[PDB]
Amino acid sequence: PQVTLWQRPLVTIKIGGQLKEALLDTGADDTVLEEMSLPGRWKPKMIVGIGGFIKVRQYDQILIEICGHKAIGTVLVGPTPVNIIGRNLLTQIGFTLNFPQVTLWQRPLVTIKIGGQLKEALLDTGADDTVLEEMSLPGRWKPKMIVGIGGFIKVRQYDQILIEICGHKAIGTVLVGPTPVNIIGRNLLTQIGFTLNF
Ligand SMILES: CC(C)(C)NC(=O)[C@@H]1C[C@@H]2CCCC[C@@H]2CN1C[C@@H](O)[C@H](Cc1ccccc1)NC(=O)[C@H](CC(N)=O)NC(=O)c1ccc2ccccc2n1
Repeated sequence: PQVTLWQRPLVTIKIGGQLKEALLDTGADDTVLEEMSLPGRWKPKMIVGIGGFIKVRQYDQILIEICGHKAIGTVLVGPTPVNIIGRNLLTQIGFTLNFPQVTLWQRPLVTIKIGGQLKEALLDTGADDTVLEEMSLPGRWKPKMIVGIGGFIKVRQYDQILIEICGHKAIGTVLVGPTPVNIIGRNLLTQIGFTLNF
């Protein structure tokens, strides 16, 4: 039941009698889905992430069947370009992040070394790119723009940047911006042999 990050980690979920594809996002606390038909009463919670914010309707004790494994918990519903399975449900259906093994009961944080500085970063199977907080980074970049849930943010795209994550090396592309969390995305994650399990 191993899954690599070379491609986006998508799974089939049965929720509300219907079928959707979703992303397994070790970088999200919460599970959020596109605008779909779910019965019951909800809570007007607001969710936050890069690019800004978005409002969603909170449901509790909703049943969801991910890759044919049942789980019950809080699903959230609002405008998301992607269906996302966050950590609340991953923990339950038993998902582990291996590379020895990181559980999702807490946020998967590692300490990385980049540009001679030490930082704490989030292991995010839900991100295709690696985005770091604003820091001093020598070299040359190009002015790429990127998007999350609450909108979009401008960031500097340095390439060939070297990083030591939890005691392994990887050279690759890093982005630097106004993000509140350091994100280790799937591009560097693939180079250090992280995988998902059941
Ligand atoms: C990094 C980048 C390349 C931009 N990709 C992404 O950001 C993609 C974009 C995708 C398409 C749109 C829908 C979201 C998905 C998943 N995201 C990654 C995805 O992993 C994103 C990573 C992240 C973490 C923390 C803060 C910001 C952003 N997580 C999230 O958006 C989830 C939403 C949720 N769980 O309710 N955010 C959080 O879990 C979360 C946790 C702590 C926080 C503290 C302060 C402020 C915000 C905080 N947000």
